[PDB]
Amino acid sequence: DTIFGKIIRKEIPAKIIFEDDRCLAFHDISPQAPTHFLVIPKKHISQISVAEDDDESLLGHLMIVGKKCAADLGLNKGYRMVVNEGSDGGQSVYHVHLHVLGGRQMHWPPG
Amino acid sequence: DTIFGKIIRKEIPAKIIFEDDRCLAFHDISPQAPTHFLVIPKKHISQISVAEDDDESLLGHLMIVGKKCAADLGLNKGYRMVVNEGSDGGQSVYHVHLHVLGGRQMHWPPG
Repeated sequence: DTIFGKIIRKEIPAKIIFEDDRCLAFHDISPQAPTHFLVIPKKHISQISVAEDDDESLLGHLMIVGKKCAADLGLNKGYRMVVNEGSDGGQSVYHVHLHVLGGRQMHWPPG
Repeated sequence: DTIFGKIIRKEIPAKIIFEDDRCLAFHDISPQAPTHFLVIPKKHISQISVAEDDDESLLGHLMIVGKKCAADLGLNKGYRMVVNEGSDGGQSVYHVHLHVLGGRQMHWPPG
């Protein structure tokens, strides 16, 4: 369940930007940029390393939802899409979630 | 097009990791981590903000391939996946590309 499950279950409140039969995009509570949100699959996939080849269209779906919400958020100057795998990736929640950061200049390297 | 085009075209060398009929994975020339390689679409989508809703499985396919290469490359302790959009996003080349970074701990915020 994590907090993700409870949020999707609307058990607990989130700054929901978007929703459809496949995902939930809500604002990241500990933003690392002016605008920071997460686009996550309602379906549980702990980490990208274990995403199946049939999981393919959902991953790209998270990606498209991300690009739509970001434009919705007026992110016309740009943004950075992120997914963190495991320990070195700094994966906090073991449920696949796509980070979207904007509102400012991102730097190289990406952490 | 871009250098990514000529790379796809075999015009200029590249440290190729995997190829199939729709995409190419190869090492980043200026790596930002022990393992830093990219996954790019043969179809020239200039950037994610423009990607057709038809590019959804393709954009998912990138991520799929990516995590596969990360696994073939032995990245079993995690890594980070990145998609830079526009100036704020710090998009170096205007042709959709997915970063995969590992070999070391990735920090938060992600740039």
